[PDB]
Amino acid sequence: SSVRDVKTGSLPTNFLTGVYRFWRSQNPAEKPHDPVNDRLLPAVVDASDKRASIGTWATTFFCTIISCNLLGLMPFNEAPTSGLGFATGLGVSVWATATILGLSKTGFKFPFIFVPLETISYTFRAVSLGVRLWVNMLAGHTLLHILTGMALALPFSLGFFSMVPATFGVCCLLSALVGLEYLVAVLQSGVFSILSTVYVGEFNHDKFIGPAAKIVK
Amino acid sequence: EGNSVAGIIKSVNETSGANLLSSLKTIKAQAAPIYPAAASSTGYSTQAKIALFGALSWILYRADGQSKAHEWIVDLNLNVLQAAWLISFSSLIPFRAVYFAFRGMAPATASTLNGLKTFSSISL
Amino acid sequence: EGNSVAGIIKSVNETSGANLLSSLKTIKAQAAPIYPAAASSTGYSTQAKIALFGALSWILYRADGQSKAHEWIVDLNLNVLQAAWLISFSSLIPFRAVYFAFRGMAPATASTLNGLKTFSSISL
Amino acid sequence: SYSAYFAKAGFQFPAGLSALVAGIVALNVCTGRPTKGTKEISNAEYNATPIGYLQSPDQHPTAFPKVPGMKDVHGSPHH
Amino acid sequence: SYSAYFAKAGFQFPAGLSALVAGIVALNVCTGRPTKGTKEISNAEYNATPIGYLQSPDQHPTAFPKVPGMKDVHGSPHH
Amino acid sequence: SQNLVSTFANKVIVEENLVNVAEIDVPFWSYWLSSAGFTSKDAFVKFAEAVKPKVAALSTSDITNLTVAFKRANYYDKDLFTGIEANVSANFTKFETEQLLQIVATFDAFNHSSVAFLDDVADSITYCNHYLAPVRAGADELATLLTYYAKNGHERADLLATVARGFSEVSLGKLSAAQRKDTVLSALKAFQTFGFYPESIEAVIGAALVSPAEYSAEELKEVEAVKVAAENALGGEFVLIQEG
Amino acid sequence: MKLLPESLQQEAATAAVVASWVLWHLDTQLLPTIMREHKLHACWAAAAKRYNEKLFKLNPSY
Amino acid sequence: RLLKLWAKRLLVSPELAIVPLNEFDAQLASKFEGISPKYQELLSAVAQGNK
Amino acid sequence: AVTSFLGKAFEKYFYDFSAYEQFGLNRFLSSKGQYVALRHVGFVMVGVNVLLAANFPFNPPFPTIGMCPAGWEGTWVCQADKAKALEMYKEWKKSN
Amino acid sequence: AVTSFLGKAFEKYFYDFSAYEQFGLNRFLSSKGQYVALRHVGFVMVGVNVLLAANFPFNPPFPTIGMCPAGWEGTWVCQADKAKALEMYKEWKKSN
Ligand SMILES: CCCCCCCCCCCCCCCCCC(=O)O[C@@H](COC(=O)CCCCCCCCCCCCCCC)COP(=O)(O)OCCN
Ligand SMILES: CCCCCCCCCCCCCCCCCC(=O)O[C@@H](COC(=O)CCCCCCCCCCCCCCC)COP(=O)(O)OCCN
Ligand SMILES: CCCCCCCCCCCCCCCCCC(=O)O[C@@H](COC(=O)CCCCCCCCCCCCCCC)COP(=O)(O)OCCN
Ligand SMILES: CCCCCCCCCCCCCCCCCC(=O)O[C@@H](COC(=O)CCCCCCCCCCCCCCC)COP(=O)(O)OCCN
Ligand SMILES: CCCCCCCCCCCCCCCCCC(=O)O[C@@H](COC(=O)CCCCCCCCCCCCCCC)COP(=O)(O)OCCN
Ligand SMILES: CCCCCCCCCCCCCCCCCC(=O)O[C@@H](COC(=O)CCCCCCCCCCCCCCC)COP(=O)(O)OCCN
Ligand SMILES: CCCCCCCCCCCCCCCCCC(=O)O[C@@H](COC(=O)CCCCCCCCCCCCCCC)COP(=O)(O)OCCN
Ligand SMILES: CCCCCCCCCCCCCCCCCC(=O)O[C@@H](COC(=O)CCCCCCCCCCCCCCC)COP(=O)(O)OCCN
Ligand SMILES: CCCCCCCCCCCCCCCCCC(=O)O[C@@H](COC(=O)CCCCCCCCCCCCCCC)COP(=O)(O)OCCN
Ligand SMILES: CCCCCCCCCCCCO[C@@H]1O[C@H](CO)[C@@H](O[C@H]2O[C@H](CO)[C@@H](O)[C@H](O)[C@H]2O)[C@H](O)[C@H]1O
Ligand SMILES: CCCCCCCCCCCCO[C@@H]1O[C@H](CO)[C@@H](O[C@H]2O[C@H](CO)[C@@H](O)[C@H](O)[C@H]2O)[C@H](O)[C@H]1O
Ligand SMILES: CCCCCCCCCCCCO[C@@H]1O[C@H](CO)[C@@H](O[C@H]2O[C@H](CO)[C@@H](O)[C@H](O)[C@H]2O)[C@H](O)[C@H]1O
Ligand SMILES: CCCCCCCCCCCCO[C@@H]1O[C@H](CO)[C@@H](O[C@H]2O[C@H](CO)[C@@H](O)[C@H](O)[C@H]2O)[C@H](O)[C@H]1O
Ligand SMILES: CCCCCCCCCCCCO[C@@H]1O[C@H](CO)[C@@H](O[C@H]2O[C@H](CO)[C@@H](O)[C@H](O)[C@H]2O)[C@H](O)[C@H]1O
Ligand SMILES: [Zn+2]
Ligand SMILES: [Zn+2]
Repeated sequence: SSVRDVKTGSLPTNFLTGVYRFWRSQNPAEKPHDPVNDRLLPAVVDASDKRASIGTWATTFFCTIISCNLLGLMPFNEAPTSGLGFATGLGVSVWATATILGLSKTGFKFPFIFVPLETISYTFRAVSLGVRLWVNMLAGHTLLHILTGMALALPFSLGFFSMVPATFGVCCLLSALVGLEYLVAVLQSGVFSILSTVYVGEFNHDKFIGPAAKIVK
Repeated sequence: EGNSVAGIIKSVNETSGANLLSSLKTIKAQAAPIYPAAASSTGYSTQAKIALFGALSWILYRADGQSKAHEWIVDLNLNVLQAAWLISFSSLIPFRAVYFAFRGMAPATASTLNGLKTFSSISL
Repeated sequence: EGNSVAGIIKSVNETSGANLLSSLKTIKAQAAPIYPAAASSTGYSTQAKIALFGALSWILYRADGQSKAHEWIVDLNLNVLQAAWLISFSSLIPFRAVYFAFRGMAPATASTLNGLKTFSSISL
Repeated sequence: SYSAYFAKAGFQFPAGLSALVAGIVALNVCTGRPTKGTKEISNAEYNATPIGYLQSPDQHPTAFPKVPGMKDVHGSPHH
Repeated sequence: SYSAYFAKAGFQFPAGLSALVAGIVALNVCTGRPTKGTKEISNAEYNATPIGYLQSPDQHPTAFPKVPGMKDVHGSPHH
Repeated sequence: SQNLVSTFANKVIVEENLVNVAEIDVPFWSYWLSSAGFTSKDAFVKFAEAVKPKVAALSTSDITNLTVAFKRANYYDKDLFTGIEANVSANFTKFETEQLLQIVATFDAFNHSSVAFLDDVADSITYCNHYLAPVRAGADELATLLTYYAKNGHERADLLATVARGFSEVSLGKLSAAQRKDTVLSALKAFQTFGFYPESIEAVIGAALVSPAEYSAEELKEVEAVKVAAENALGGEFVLIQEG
Repeated sequence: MKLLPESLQQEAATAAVVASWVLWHLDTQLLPTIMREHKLHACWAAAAKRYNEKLFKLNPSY
Repeated sequence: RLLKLWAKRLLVSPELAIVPLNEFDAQLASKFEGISPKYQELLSAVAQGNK
Repeated sequence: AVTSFLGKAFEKYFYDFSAYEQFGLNRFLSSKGQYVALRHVGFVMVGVNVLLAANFPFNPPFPTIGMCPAGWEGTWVCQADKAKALEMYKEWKKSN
Repeated sequence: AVTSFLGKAFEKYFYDFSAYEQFGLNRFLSSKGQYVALRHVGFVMVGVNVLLAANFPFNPPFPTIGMCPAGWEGTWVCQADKAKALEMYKEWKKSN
């Protein structure tokens, strides 16, 4: 019942402010025809009510994936998004969030031979959004597992501290691969939430309920 | 707790004309905002003890599971490859520059607070 | 925090002979021991919430296990026989007499505190 | 009186009760043996077996049985 | 400054982290299925079986195996 | 056992012992009983005397729950609503526009107003609350607050600018066609009483002129009386927008 | 290697529980703190021309 | 009473001493944005404190 | 609020609301100490009959002393061996 | 005390104790940024060789590229199939 006290200007507050304002920047509100004043203020609030919380959803999905991706780079830890049901379960959840938002506009009714082909391109976003997250967390860690085994075969066979320069060159390529997996962990959390703003933002359109009556001049 | 400006007005009005100027540092300190002093040092919080023992229990649980794995020696050397980058990030990252870069991410800390000016609230 | 008798001695000595008798109730209250006032009511503690939810989780776990037992209807009616005595103990037990019987079990509460007498510590 | 001071502190557990429930739970989870009606099997057997065949009827008794001995699952019919 | 006020409060968890670890543990313990390498058996089979025959070798891998695939227990020799 | 339950039913579960449990928290219990349809004058007399020593220490949620409860029960206790209006006047910064619109509608149901209450409610909506809180209000609640200030003659032009923000095509469109008529006709009388014709009166007049078949001949006369009065105040001509 | 889990529904409900906790913790604990700190700065910066003008007209000090 | 008046203002806002009393009227204008910038940024920076 | 009312409510029930005085059991009963002995066995007898009425068509795991509940006397409810009673219940369940 | 010393101790190690200056690596190395690149791969190479030296007589689960560690070349350490290597290790273990 007693909430904690927060220091203003704390680094996690400033980081989460710039992160939230970035995903809110992805689906900006449309500028109305009329100037915004007390006449147009309820139409601006109502247009904000009909807009989905894609700014909140994308920084939910950014923070929950960049925390899960960087667990794969912590020692004694693996990434939750390297599992198939976790990473694709987030991607089908975004696709179902965009579909439910799109279906709630029309009638909750599902919309000659052209539209079965456009449906396959739409329902492939359910697969490809989560699979691109899953394969990137899997194939980078699988390649790290193979090359660590081949790097281990040199000091096992050729002495522990006997000969350095061959096991130095493979430990440099192994160390650059973990640094590449650091870059993929941040980029795939960004690509996921960029695409979630794109997919949900397709159905984030309602008509502006402007003034039906006006006293001109 | 009453507000400090009304305490300034009450203490300045109640003072004598003789000892007004000497007692101004006393009225200044009575209206100074409280800044709590540095309390006694305590080593670990209860939740800090749960967090460190819970992370130690998690590390020992994951190291025991990695050691029983099929590619067990590859798993323990992947912890060496992963912990080496945590050491290199302590060396490479400009932690003062990253602090001020994050400070410029929020508009509340990217600029100074522009509000009430002195001439608008002068009381004569 | 200084002790209150030295504050009594300091406040009585500093007062005038004219306003000594009027200010004696003020010096009495400044040396009165602090008795903290009744604070705002809060419904449940955090540990009280764990205790009641933990007892409810334990009751539901044991009632689910009793119902899946072989003699399942005998187990649930043994809870009726056991809870009936908890009701009868609220009716029969003289809770004021048991409180004073337990109070006479400890010698610290069975007698009044016999210590310092008045004539030995009179200060003239 | 000090009565309002003692009403300030709420319910509190006994002082080392977390170490008591840690020792009692660790005696029930670190048994070093399979858990009361189960048997450890190979990974080849676990992956090939459906969930309904992996369960046994004795480990799923009926919550309020109309006949003594009703089980919730029927298990593997292969004997 | 307010620096000594913020050093008074120690480490604190995030505000609803107990509900997060409650939901994650309840997804791992309330699976509705036997636990990863075990199979539910009858009460008649569990009571008659020794502990060494009740265990399986695959569920006990060696902590630091000198050969890949060493198991800690040998299980039941009866096939 | 056919009569042992019926003997227990006539003496224990009675409405009088429903009240005797309800004496502990009157703003909670009177609100939820009257929400369930228990609007009985004999019990709400006992509610009013049980809560009267507690009104001055009630929170804003408890005052709003107690005020809505005595509106649904239609019981007016003037000594109770004096302490209720003394709680709102003492804590007007803590009250919300969503709460005060329900308190004013109770104070408008039976005619009960103070000049200090009208000032502290108007100061709370205009200055102590968010300026877009009338947008979330609903036009039927804002028109009741406008009528409550027009009937008492209390001219607060800062309040009238805040309440007129809530009237729009959004908030009047959410009303029933019969309920939009009573909202439009009561807001246009309150705007003509003070002589205040804001820019958002185009939505109130335009809600009547886009569907004039609901309105009578004398009602369209007093609508276009306000329409020409707002045309002089805002300095223009009234025109209906068609989309396209 | 590990491709399919022991339960696909358990891994999806784990992702649903973690993402709904982050959605709860953002809307309830982080964004009320962020917006208290952001909009104190933002309302002061957006009012300071009109706030100082309104305060200039009010005080009779000049 | 004049000293007690200026003691209240300089206890709350001690940066008023950086403007002389005879030059105060020469800063004013009809609008607040037209007030002379000779003392604006110096008043705002002394008000922030000695640090 | 939710806890402060519930304390005030149960305090009124534990002390102030007594069904021994409101029902006037001084005419029928001698003592209050013998009322709580009858309220004890009365609580047991209700909880026995409520637990049986909450699910009456069940085969008893307790040994009935050669007696049958209602007009069943040959159904699965009255069967001695529980392996036969489980097969007889499955035929009764699909019809009902 | 136990925590306040450990904070003061690691602060001295993280900042004040630098082995780049005490060993004089400015003669051998160009930059401090290239020292921490060599200290990175130097940490990996030590942790590889320490994890192998912590238990050297083991049959590798990683595929050795047709190579043998020491003078074994026919023992259980060099065996390709792990079912044969487990039987060969049990004969080696009872002797040693
Ligand atoms: C109130 C409590 C505060 C506690 C104090 C803690 C202080 C230490 C800070 C904690 C470290 C957190 C690590 C986060 C790293 C993020 C890096 C970053 O912000 O990028 C740059 C953002 O700065 C920029 O303007 C952009 C420059 C391009 C850099 C590209 C940034 C992408 C990096 C993503 C991380 C990828 C690896 C992930 C590692 C975990 C910073 O560079 P800069 O400050 O030198 O440049 C500013 C101009 N002087
Ligand atoms: C003996 C004669 C017969 C007497 C009557 C029969 C006895 C049984 C009657 C049952 C009543 C038992 C006590 C009633 C407790 C609930 C009512 C209550 O008073 O709630 C208080 C607290 O009640 C409880 O929480 C006690 C519950 C105890 C049950 C213990 C179950 C343990 C389950 C959790 C274990 C987890 C351990 C974690 C370790 C860190 C509220 O606490 P507060 O914060 O407001 O401050 C008041 C403190 N004085
Ligand atoms: C082998 C694997 C097992 C895995 C199973 C899970 C077990 C995980 C083990 C870690 C769980 C947490 C351990 C708890 C012990 C440390 C906490 C503690 O020190 O106790 C209290 C901290 O305060 C103390 O009292 C410190 C005193 C030490 C606690 C107990 C001392 C040992 C008692 C055992 C008996 C010793 C005698 C016999 C020894 C052979 C807090 O307890 P509380 O929450 O109930 O009280 C707070 C209520 N306001
Ligand atoms: C001369 C003075 C000596 C001082 C020592 C005092 C010892 C007694 C004090 C009370 C502590 C008792 C806890 C020790 C339990 C030991 C049980 C054991 O060794 O066997 C375990 C061995 O099982 C295992 O291999 C798994 C590891 C179990 C570790 C047990 C952890 C629980 C420790 C309890 C916490 C004590 C402190 C809590 C508060 C008192 C489990 O027993 P089991 O029959 O179920 O299985 C046998 C193998 N099939
Ligand atoms: C990003 C660039 C690279 C930077 C360097 C590499 C990053 C990794 C380095 C590892 C250091 C991580 C932080 C060090 C924490 C330990 C040192 C420390 O400062 O201890 C403080 C606390 O440290 C911790 O406890 C944090 C540990 C976090 C680990 C979380 C594991 C969770 C396990 C328990 C979960 C149980 C959940 C229960 C929910 C109620 C002491 O706390 P205090 O009470 O004295 O007050 C100070 C608060 N400002
Ligand atoms: C089905 C059987 C499962 C059995 C498995 C075990 C699970 C047992 C369940 C009970 C365990 C305890 C439940 C914890 C929830 C209640 C505690 C709580 O309310 O949270 C905090 C109390 O304070 C609050 O924050 C209250 C706010 C509510 C907490 C979370 C709200 C729900 C979040 C879930 C996401 C909701 C959105 C999606 C919903 C579909 C305390 O958390 P903390 O210790 O980490 O923080 C203290 C650090 N100083
Ligand atoms: C239109 C709006 C609807 C709102 C509802 C939101 C739902 C999603 C929000 C996220 C919560 C997800 C938790 C629900 C998990 C449901 C899983 C399930 O139904 O199946 C379980 C059914 O398993 C059981 O029968 C045992 C009972 C399990 C209960 C699950 C308790 C965990 C609930 C998580 C706590 C959520 C709150 C924590 C913080 C977010 C277990 O799955 P299984 O595949 O392993 O086994 C299937 C049967 N073989
Ligand atoms: C006849 C019609 C019925 C009308 C319905 C309403 C009347 C109430 C009926 C029974 C309601 C029972 C609710 C009792 C639990 C809630 C009371 C409570 O816990 O509040 C306080 C009172 O606590 C107690 O009531 C404890 C009393 C327990 C003593 C044992 C009494 C007899 C128990 C009999 C055994 C029953 C066993 C099970 C039988 C089926 C403590 O919390 P607090 O915050 O208000 O206190 C301030 C400190 N923070
Ligand atoms: C060369 C010879 C060596 C001599 C041996 C002594 C020198 C020390 C060597 C290393 C000791 C490491 C101990 C560090 C943990 C204890 C420090 C600590 O936690 O104390 C404070 C300092 O906390 C920290 O040190 C956190 C710093 C973490 C930042 C990350 C640094 C680099 C990490 C590299 C990644 C390593 C990953 C694993 C690699 C194997 C916080 O607690 P406090 O109570 O004193 O603070 C008051 C608030 N209550
Ligand atoms: C794969 C593509 C996606 C990659 C991952 C995406 C990561 C998302 C987090 C990065 C967001 C940081 O974005 C941050 O937005 C904030 C909004 O407050 C901007 O914030 C700032 O902008 C400007 C200029 O810097 C300042 O004048 C202003 O005062 C301040 O608001 C920062 O300039 C920008 O750095
Ligand atoms: C040093 C230079 C720094 C440059 C910094 C700015 C670039 C930052 C890169 C981060 C990613 C940019 O993020 C970019 O956002 C825009 C809108 O803003 C998105 O644009 C999208 O907007 C909406 C969303 O449905 C659609 O109508 C549109 O068709 C689509 O393009 C892009 O898909 C995304 O790529
Ligand atoms: C969890 C691991 C880390 C993952 C983090 C990924 C998100 C990283 C977000 C930070 C990146 C954006 O980097 C952002 O660059 C912009 C310019 O574009 C800076 O914006 C500003 O910085 C300062 C303001 O003090 C000035 O130099 C200037 O006005 C402007 O450049 C932000 O201060 C910086 O934060
Ligand atoms: C956990 C469930 C309960 C199990 C409890 C079992 C232990 C019970 C201990 C209490 C029994 C002993 O009962 C004890 O009787 C002695 C006399 O013999 C009383 O001793 C005294 O009581 C009072 C003192 O105030 C006087 O009447 C007198 O001086 C003396 O009789 C104790 O006050 C009472 O507590
Ligand atoms: C099967 C046999 C065992 C049955 C179970 C045993 C239960 C054990 C708990 C009962 C103990 C109570 O024992 C209690 O001892 C205390 C010691 O402080 C005595 O305490 C008191 O004694 C006397 C007389 O009453 C007082 O004058 C004295 O001031 C006080 O100390 C109590 O008189 C007795 O009631
Ligand atoms: Zn791995
Ligand atoms: Zn029993």
